[PDB]
Amino acid sequence: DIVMTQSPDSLAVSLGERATINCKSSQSVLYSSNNRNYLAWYQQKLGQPPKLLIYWASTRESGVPDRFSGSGSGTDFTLTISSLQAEDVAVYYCHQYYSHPQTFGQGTKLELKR
Amino acid sequence: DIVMTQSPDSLAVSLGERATINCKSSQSVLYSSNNRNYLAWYQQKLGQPPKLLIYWASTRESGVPDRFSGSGSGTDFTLTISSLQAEDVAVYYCHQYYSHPQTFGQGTKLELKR
Repeated sequence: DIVMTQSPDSLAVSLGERATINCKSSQSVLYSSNNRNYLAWYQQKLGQPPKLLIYWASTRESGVPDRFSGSGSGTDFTLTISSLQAEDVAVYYCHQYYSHPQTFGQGTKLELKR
Repeated sequence: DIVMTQSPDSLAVSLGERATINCKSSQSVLYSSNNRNYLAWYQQKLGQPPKLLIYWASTRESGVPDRFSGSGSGTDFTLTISSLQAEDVAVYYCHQYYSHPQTFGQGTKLELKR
């Protein structure tokens, strides 16, 4: 079973500042044949369902703004929020769908500096 | 955009009793070519990440017990928990990955009768 480890676990940044969320897989999820990364990022706001943000490690879902950027490969990946807005406060999860079971990280809680 | 509507929104059953969770799509997610349903069910326990339970509408993920049963097709689907355990208390989400954006339901909160 591939293990998804995110860092940091939580983070507090000022409005309009940049946030960086790491995620490492215990095994490569880059597929040799198609050379595609089976890696997704989801956003979950409080009392709400998850929302798909990024897949194949770097593709934005429809309706997802450009301030959200997915990067990296194989075992190492990063979500960058370039200019943090208040509506971006939430829990962000990485997710691999390379093999079963398809596991998630424990989440990174991103909050506004008080 | 396909809309995923779950019912009931919440539900309280006694231990060892059966729970049934519906989910309707505003559009068919059965794929004509392969005749496969692009429908998933996730379980989210409190303060924890989501966990994939069922995909292609009726396949259990590895490590998922048989008391969890996915059924239905096209626009109409059901998760049945046959004999409710305390560790099954949580929020259950349906999810379509037929087209982008890949949307979720608002969740069904399942709790033990007090």
